[PDB]
Amino acid sequence: LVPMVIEQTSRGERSFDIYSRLLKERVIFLTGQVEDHMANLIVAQMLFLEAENPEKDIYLYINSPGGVITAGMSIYDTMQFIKPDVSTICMGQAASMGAFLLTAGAKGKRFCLPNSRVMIHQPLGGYQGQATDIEIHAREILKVKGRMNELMALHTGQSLEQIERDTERDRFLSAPEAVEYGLVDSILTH
Amino acid sequence: LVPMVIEQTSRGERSFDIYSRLLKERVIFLTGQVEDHMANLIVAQMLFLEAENPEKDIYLYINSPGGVITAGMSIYDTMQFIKPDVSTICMGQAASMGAFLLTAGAKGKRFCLPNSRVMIHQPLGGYQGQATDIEIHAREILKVKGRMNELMALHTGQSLEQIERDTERDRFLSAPEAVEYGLVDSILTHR
Amino acid sequence: AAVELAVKYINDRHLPDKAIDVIDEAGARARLMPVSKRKKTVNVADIESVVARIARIPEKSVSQSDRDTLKNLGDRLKMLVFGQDKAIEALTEAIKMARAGLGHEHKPVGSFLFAGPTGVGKTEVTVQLSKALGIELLRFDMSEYMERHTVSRLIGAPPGYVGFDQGGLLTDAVIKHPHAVLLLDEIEKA
Ligand SMILES: Nc1ncnc2c1ncn2[C@@H]1O[C@H](COP(=O)(O)OP(=O)(O)O)[C@@H](O)[C@H]1O
Repeated sequence: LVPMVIEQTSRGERSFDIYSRLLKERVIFLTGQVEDHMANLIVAQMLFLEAENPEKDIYLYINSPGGVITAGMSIYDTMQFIKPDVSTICMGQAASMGAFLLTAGAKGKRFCLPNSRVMIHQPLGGYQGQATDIEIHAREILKVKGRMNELMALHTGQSLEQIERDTERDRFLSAPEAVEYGLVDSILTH
Repeated sequence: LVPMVIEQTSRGERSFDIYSRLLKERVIFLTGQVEDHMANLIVAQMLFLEAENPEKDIYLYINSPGGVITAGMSIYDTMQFIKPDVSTICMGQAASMGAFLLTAGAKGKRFCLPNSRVMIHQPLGGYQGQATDIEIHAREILKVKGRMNELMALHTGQSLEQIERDTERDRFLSAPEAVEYGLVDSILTHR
Repeated sequence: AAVELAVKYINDRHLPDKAIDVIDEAGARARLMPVSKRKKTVNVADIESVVARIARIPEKSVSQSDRDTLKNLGDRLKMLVFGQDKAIEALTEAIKMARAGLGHEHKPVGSFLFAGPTGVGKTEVTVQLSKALGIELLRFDMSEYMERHTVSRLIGAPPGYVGFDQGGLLTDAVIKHPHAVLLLDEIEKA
C-alpha cells in the first residue's frame, strides 16, 4: 500500500500519496513496461507542471524495462513540446524505449546513476498474416527504426552511422561508458 | 494509481485527480481500445463541458490503438452534435477508429505530433453461423465500411474512390503525410 | 445651507435643534473673532467653519472652495501612488460626481472591488485617498470573519446574549465617523 505523507501548509494539514507529494516538487517517476495508460499518466503530470511553473525544471526518473514504441513517443513529443527542461535520472534498467526517453531530456540536464545499466536495441516487432499485409507492416517497422535512429543521433549528437551500426545487435552500456557515447551528460556528484 | 493535484481556491483547497483536473480545463483523454464503457465516459465529459461553456473549444487527446466501431459512433455523433468544436490531437498513434475520430474534429483544430502515427484500414468484424444468417450480417458490414468511407471523405476532403483505395488494405500514415492526405491542417509545434 | 449641510455632516442630533445650534454658534464667532467694525452679515463661509468643528472634519468637504483639490486629485494620487492610472482616474470620476450633486439618493458614494495582484498598492490607494479628502480611515480584516458566527461581531449580538452591550465594530465605526473610508481586505475569504 502506497504511504500517505503529510504536508505542512499554513491553511492546514493535507494528506497526499508519496507519488503525489513528489509531484509537487516536480519529481515524476517512470517504471514498468510502457503502456498507453501509463504514458498518458506521465503526459498528464507534465502538462500540470508546465502550467504551475514554466521555468522550474522538471525531474523524470526512469526504471522501466521497455515497452511498446508507439506509446513511448507520446511522452517524448510531450517532453519536447513543454517549455520546462525535463531532466532524466536513469535509476535502473533502461531498455531501448526507456533509453530513448533518457536521451530526450534537455541537454546539460540528463543524468544517470553510477550503477545504472542502460541497453539499447533496434525496435522489435512481429506480424503475421497474408503476404501483402506483412509487407505493409514490414515497411512500417523499418520506418520506425529510421525515425528512432534519426532522433537518437540528434539528441545524443553521435553520427547516424554509429547509431544505426551498434543498434542492429543487442547492446548493453554501463553508466561510465554512456558518457563516452554521449547518451548522458554525467553521473550525480552527490 | 492516479496522482492527486491541489488547486488553490478562496475558501479552501480542493483535491482532484490528474485526469479530473485536466478535464476542468477542457482536456479529454481517449486512451486504450474503444469500448461501449469507455466511450460512455468520453461522451459524458463532452456534454458536461458544453454546459459549462458552449463557446470554449474542447480538446480530445487520441492515443487509442483501435476498437469496436459501434462505440466509436457515440463519440463521433456527440462531437458533431455539441456546439463547441473538438480539437483532436493524435498522441503516439491513431488506428482506424482513432484516426476516424481524429479527422472528425473541426477544420483547423486537428493536429498530430511530429512523431505520431496514423493507421487506417477496413473493419475486421467477422460473423459465423448458418449461410442465411451470414448473408444478412455480411451485407451489414459493407454498409458500415461504405458509411465510414463517406464520412472520412467529408472531413479529409478526398473522393470516395480515393478513400476506398487507401482503406482497401492497411496503410500507415506518418505525421507529415497526414497533412498531405488532408486529415489535419499541420503539426502541433507552435500555438 | 445650515439645515442642508448639518443634516449631511451631523446625523446624531435631530434637525430642529441641530439647525438652531449651528445658527446660534455662528453669531458667537462674530462676537469674538472681529477686532472692530467688521462685517455683521453671516455669509455661507462662516457657517461651513462652525459646522465643520461640530463634525470634527477638517472643513475641506463641507467647504465649497475645495474644488481645487478634487480637480487635481488624480494627478496628486499619481505622485503618492504611481502606476495603474486607469485605477486612480476611476476613483476620481466617482468621487467628483458624488460631490457634484449627481450622487445616488440612498446608495453609498462608491462601491468598488479592487481585483488585482498583491503589491500593486491596492490598499495604499485607499489610505492615501483618505488623506486627500481628510476623512477617517476604517480597516476591517475579513480573514477573521470566516466562521458563520463571526458576522454577529460586525452588527453586534442580539438582546439576551453575550456581546449585546457592544454596539458592533462596523456599526460603531461608521456611526462614530460618518465621513470615512471603509476598507475590507480579503473579502473573498469572508
Ligand atoms: N504601486 C505602488 N506604489 C507605491 N507603493 C506601492 C505600490 N505597490 C505597493 N506599494 C507598497 O507596498 C506596501 C503595501 O501596500 P498595500 O497597498 O498594503 O499592498 P496590497 O494592495 O498588495 O495589499 C506599501 O509599502 C506600499 O507603499
